[PDB]
Amino acid sequence: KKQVIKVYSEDETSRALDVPSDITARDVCQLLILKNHYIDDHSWTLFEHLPHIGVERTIEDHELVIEVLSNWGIEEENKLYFRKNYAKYEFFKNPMYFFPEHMVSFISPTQILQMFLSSSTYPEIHGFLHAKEQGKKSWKKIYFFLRRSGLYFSTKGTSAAPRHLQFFSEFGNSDIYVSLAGKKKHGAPTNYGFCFKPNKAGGPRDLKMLCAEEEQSRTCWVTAIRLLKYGMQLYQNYMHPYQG
Amino acid sequence: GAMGSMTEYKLVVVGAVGVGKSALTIQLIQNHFVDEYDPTIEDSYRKQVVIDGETCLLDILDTAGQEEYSAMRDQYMRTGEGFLCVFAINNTKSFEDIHQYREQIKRVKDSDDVPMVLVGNKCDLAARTVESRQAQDLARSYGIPYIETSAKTRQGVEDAFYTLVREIRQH
Ligand SMILES: Nc1nc2c(ncn2[C@@H]2O[C@H](COP(=O)(O)OP(=O)(O)OP(=O)(O)O)[C@@H](O)[C@H]2O)c(=O)[nH]1
Repeated sequence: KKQVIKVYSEDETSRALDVPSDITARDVCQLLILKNHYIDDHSWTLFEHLPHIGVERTIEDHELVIEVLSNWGIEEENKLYFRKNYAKYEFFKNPMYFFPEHMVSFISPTQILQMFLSSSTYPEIHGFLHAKEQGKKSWKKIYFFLRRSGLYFSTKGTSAAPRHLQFFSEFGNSDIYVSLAGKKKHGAPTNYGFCFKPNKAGGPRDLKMLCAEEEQSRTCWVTAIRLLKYGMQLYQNYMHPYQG
Repeated sequence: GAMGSMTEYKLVVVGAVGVGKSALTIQLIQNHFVDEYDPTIEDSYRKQVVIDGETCLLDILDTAGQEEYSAMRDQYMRTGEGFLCVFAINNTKSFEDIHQYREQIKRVKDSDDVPMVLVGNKCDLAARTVESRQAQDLARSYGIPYIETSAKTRQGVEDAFYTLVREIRQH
């Protein structure tokens, strides 16, 4: 059970690795730290990079890299990259003030931490975002709610009443990506885009595209979405950098 | 600002296990010698150099000697423009393997005129099992140059790679 994979650097050079099919992102990073004579920072990261749509995401430590590769279309020319990422576990280091005052609800550090990582309750994340309404090239500014069951927007201002809520996306079977330095100008209001791509083991894998007002607003959203999707596992990854 | 023209060259370093393919490549790119042995599957390298008054980007593919990975050979041979054919001068087995590489390239690319340099590496050693003249012949036989190198000493590293580029350019 082995697969040869290619991992790229920023300079667009690459190294091939023949790895067992059950290998994690953590284990590939550690392999590459050793082979390249680097020093383990804990910031080394494998990224899933989708060049045709201009987005990338951090591959979480525990994910199986071959399962990530399996969800690729064969004409897509997707790539794995290896570089440092300092923001990855920023919420875990400085939790109590990570999220802005108005954006969350359910102040102590491990209070907020425990509320975000529970498998029962999720907090609520709410704020404006720009969304590309489906099939159309235009974008609208709308109020959104992130909850345990997923992401919703209000058809009427900021109103959280069930009457006004519209389901936008699940994250059980979607992955979260952040846009690189590519053309926003497929309509987008800013360069701070992010998007959800369904697993191929769903139905049609249409991109749900979003866009924040500010970089920092995106980071909070993507972080909230990550914590909701992976929950306690994210924290375990961070708290056990070597797992063994 | 200003537009800047640049030509790229796709070089591929081929040869049996442990002949010094990576040590030579790393010496070229990174100006230092790797004493340890680190099995290669397929590693890619980039270097901007000026050759004969022209600005070039060398994309260098450092490949596997391991037969376990021979299925990958066909892709890098179609894609490659120039091939550095390396054997070690203290290893006769390696010298016989390079015949097969030359032939696989000849066939995959479908041409008798593929840019190539035969490289006799590890020239810094006392225990020669392949004589210079022996390889001088096989080179003449192919019509390609022969350059002896040492990754350990840096002897003929730049020579070998820049010659291949010149072979590419003249073809
Ligand atoms: N004395 C001497 N040793 C060398 C020279 N070049 C490489 N070596 C040594 O031989 C061993 C193998 O060299 P590599 O470059 O790793 O061999 P390779 O041909 O790339 O092997 P694969 O990647 O498996 O194809 C290493 O220990 C090197 O230090 C040289 O010019 N002189």
